[PDB]
Amino acid sequence: GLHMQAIWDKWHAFVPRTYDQWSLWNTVDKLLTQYVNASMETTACEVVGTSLSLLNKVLVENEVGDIYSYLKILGKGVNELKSSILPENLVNLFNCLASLDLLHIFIKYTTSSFFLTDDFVRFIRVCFHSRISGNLLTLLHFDFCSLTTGNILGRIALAFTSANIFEHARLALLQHFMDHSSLLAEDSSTKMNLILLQRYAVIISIFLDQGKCEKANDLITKLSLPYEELAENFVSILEACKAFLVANSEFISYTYTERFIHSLRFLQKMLKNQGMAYIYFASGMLLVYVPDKPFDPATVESLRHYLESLYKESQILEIAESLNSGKVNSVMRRLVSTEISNSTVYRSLNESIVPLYSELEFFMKSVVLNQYIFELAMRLSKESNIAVVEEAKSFVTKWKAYIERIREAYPQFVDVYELILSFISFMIYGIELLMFEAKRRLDERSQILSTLILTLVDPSSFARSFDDVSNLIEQIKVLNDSIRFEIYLFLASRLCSEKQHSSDTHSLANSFVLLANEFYIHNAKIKQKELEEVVIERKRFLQLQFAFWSLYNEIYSEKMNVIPLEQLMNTGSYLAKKIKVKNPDMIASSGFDIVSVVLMMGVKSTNE
Repeated sequence: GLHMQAIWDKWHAFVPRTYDQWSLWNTVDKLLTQYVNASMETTACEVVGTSLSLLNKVLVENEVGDIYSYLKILGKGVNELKSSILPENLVNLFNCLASLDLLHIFIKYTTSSFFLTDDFVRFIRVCFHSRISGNLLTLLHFDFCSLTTGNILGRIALAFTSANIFEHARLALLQHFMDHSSLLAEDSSTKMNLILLQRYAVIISIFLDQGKCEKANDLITKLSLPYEELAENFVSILEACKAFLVANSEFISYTYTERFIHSLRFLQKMLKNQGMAYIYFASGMLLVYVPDKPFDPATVESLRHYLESLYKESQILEIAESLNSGKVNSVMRRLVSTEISNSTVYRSLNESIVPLYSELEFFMKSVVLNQYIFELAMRLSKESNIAVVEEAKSFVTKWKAYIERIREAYPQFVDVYELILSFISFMIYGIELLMFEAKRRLDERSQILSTLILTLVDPSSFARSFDDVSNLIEQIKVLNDSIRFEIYLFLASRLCSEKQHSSDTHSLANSFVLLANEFYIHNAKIKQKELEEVVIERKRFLQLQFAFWSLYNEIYSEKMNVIPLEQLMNTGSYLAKKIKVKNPDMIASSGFDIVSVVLMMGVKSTNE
C-alpha cells in the first residue's frame, strides 16, 4: 500500500494519448530504427533526424495528415538510405559517449527540456552514429565508468592493432570527443553526486507541496546553481533531514540515505558511500512507490446508460403521447427534456492488468523477499572474496532480464514502467558503485598494472624517483619481460633526459647501477635459458641488450645529450602503444586520472 497517485500526478508527464498519436509514435520509432543506423553524410542524416524531431513535435501539437505525407516522403528517403563499412569492436566507446550524453542531458537541464540543445544535437549525431537497443528513452522523457577510463585503454587497444576506414572512424570519434571535451571535463561523478542529490531533491519536492518551508526547500533545491549547489549542499541535506522529521514514520532508509550521502558528498573510498546512499534512498523512494494495488493518477459510464435511459424513455413518452392525443409534446416530454439538459487520457477500453501486475509482483516480490537487498547490504558492508562482485553482476543481470521483458510487452502501464525504470536505474547505480568497490577490493595487481600503465603514460608521469625506480623494478618482478625490459630502457631514456637538465651523482650512478643489476639478472636468466621464435625472441633480446650497452656506454660517455623531448614523447607514445598491444585482460580499468590527456595521447595514437 502507498499513496502514489498524487506522486503519479506530481510528474504525470507528456505522452501519447490518442491511439493515432501512439500509432504515430510507433511509426516514427520504426522510421528512426531504419534511419539512425548509418561523414558529412552523417551530419546530413542528423539533419534528417532533426526534421523527424520537428515533425514529431508537430505531431505532439495534435497535427495530422501532412504528417502522413512527410512520413511517406521520409519513407522514400529511408528506403533510399536502406539502399544508400568497417566491421570492428569497442563500440562501448560509443556507448560511453552515450552515457556522457545522458549525463550532460540530465546535468544542465533542471527544468523542462525536450533535448533540442545544440551539444545535444551532437549527442544525437553520436547516437545515430551508435546504434542502440533502447527505444528513445531520453526522447520519451551505461553508467558504471564514471571513474573508469580504462576502456579508453581499450580505445588504446583499439588504437594498438578497412584499416583506413578504421583510422577514419578513429578520427571521427576523436573529433566527437573534441566536441565532448567539456561535456565531461568538469567533475567525474561529483556531478553525479549532485545528480543523485537532485533526485533526492525531487523526492523531497514530492513530499510536501504548498508548505512554505517545503516550497522554499524545493525552490532552493530547484535553485541548484552548481557553484552555489556545491556550496550549500550540506545545508540542503541538513534541511532535508529536518523536513524528514516533519513527515510521517518509516523513513529509516531515507534517513540513513542522508548519512551515507553526506559521506559521499565529502569522502579515497567513497564509492561505498555512493552505493550505500544510492541503495538507501532508492529503497526509500521505491517503498514510497509501493502500492498493494493500482491507484495512480490514472469511469463515469453511469452517465452513458443513464442518458440512454433518459433518451429512450423520451422516445417512449412520445410514442405514448401519440395514443393519448396525437401531437408530439407532453408534460412528461417537457420534463424529461429539461432533464436531458442535465484531459488527454489514453484510450483505455480494456486494461486487464492482472498479468502485468503479477509480472511486476514477481520482480517486486523478490524485493518483498529482500534477501537480495539484505544479503547485498551485508556483502556491501565488507568481506567479499571475489564472489560478491559476480553476485552483484548476476543480480543486475536478472534485473536487466526483467527490465527487457518489461520493455518488450505491456502496451499499457507505460508511465508506471518508466517510473520503475528510473527506480531500477538508481538501484543499479548503487549496485554499480558496489560492484565497482567489489572489483577494487577483490584484487589489484592488474589495477597496479593499470596504475603502472598510467605511470607508463602521462605527462604528469613525465613530470620529473630512484626509490620509485625500485618500486617499478619490484613491479617488473611482479609483472613480455623483454618488452618490459624495453620499458626499462624507456625509463632509462627518461633518466638520461633528466640527466641532461641537471646531474645528481648519487641518483644517476645508483640508477645506472640498478639498471645494471637488472641487466645482469636478465643476462643470468638468458644464460639459464641458454643452458636449457623463442630463439628469435632471444635474438631480439640480444639486439636489445646490444642497444642497451650501446646507450649505456654513450650514457657513460655522455658526450652530447641530443634527446628531443618530441622524440621522447613519441617514444613514450610508442611504448604506450606497445603496452596497449600487450594487455590481454578484461577486468581492470583506469583509476580516474584522465581520458582527455589520454585523448591527447590518443591523438598521437591515431597520427604519425
